[PDB]
Amino acid sequence: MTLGDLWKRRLNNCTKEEFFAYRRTGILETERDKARELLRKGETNMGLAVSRGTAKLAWLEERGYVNLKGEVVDLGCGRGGWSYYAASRPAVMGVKAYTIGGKGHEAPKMVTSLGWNLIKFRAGMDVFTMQPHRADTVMCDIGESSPDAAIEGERTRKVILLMEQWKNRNPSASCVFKVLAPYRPEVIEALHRFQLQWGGGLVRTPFSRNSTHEMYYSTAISGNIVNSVNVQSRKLLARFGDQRGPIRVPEMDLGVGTR
Ligand SMILES: Nc1nc2c(ncn2[C@@H]2O[C@H](COP(=O)(O)OP(=O)(O)OP(=O)(O)O)[C@@H](O)[C@H]2O)c(=O)[nH]1
Ligand SMILES: C[S@@+](CC[C@H](N)C(=O)[O-])C[C@H]1O[C@@H](n2cnc3c(N)ncnc32)[C@H](O)[C@@H]1O
Ligand SMILES: [Mn+2]
Repeated sequence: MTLGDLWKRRLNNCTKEEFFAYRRTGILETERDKARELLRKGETNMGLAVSRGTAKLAWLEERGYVNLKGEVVDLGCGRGGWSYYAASRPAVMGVKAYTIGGKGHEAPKMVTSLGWNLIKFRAGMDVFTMQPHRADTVMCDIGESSPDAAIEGERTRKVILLMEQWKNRNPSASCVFKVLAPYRPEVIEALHRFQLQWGGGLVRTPFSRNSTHEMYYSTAISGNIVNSVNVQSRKLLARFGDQRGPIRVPEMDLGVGTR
């Protein structure tokens, strides 16, 4: 059992009040009041983030932790927050975005955020059924939380394997992907082998709730994986009992227009 495995167990043994107190204490949270209102009105002419995923990728890019460039693929794009962010970036030439949900909350949201015209959204697609094609940047934000740590670990290994397949197709592609359960030994071993073939490292974004151990792997950074993970498991464990609330910050506005 790792530090992260104990974090999972303490999280599962929270009452409902304790869970809600814990999940957002000390994290950054974008104020989505205007974004949510426009989305629920059906306004399409807006650059505000279509999801909270947009600020996570923005944070990684503004820190210099990812290279978003060329032909971009978004594997598991959901509402499209990463797709829209990427399509707004200068070095990005096009985005092919794929997601399984065909309608509802997790289908792509269609807005005029800057560079929207460079995005091709393919809903109803399972990316594990897809043969990799050419890409300069591969992004993947897939990994569904589960109370079972072993299930989180396997979901994470499936994403690492998918990234290996796209990297075999595109050996010099920049990669950025969610690592849902980096605390599992089987994930660390798969991720260390990825790191030893392709380079890269693991980071925690400050917008991630404490109710998930997710970290983001990028080929553009470096650092010891086990040390990065241990630091974050310790922090997640420390935050149990922490009573500071979330820290509200402005939501991303990428502006509107074609590129
Ligand atoms: N103790 C406790 N743990 C929970 C509860 N709900 C979820 N969890 C745990 O916390 C994890 C996070 O699940 P999520 O629902 O994705 O967390 P969230 O921060 O609420 O985000 P949303 O799903 O968007 O609402 C789950 O895998 C469980 O391990 C709960 O009601 N009580
Ligand atoms: C965490 S969301 C990504 C959000 C996105 N980065 C954003 O900023 O809005 C991950 C998405 O992947 C989708 N997904 C999970 N498994 C998938 C699969 N096998 N194929 C395609 N999409 C998948 C889920 O429906 C979910 O909408
Ligand atoms: Mn929940």
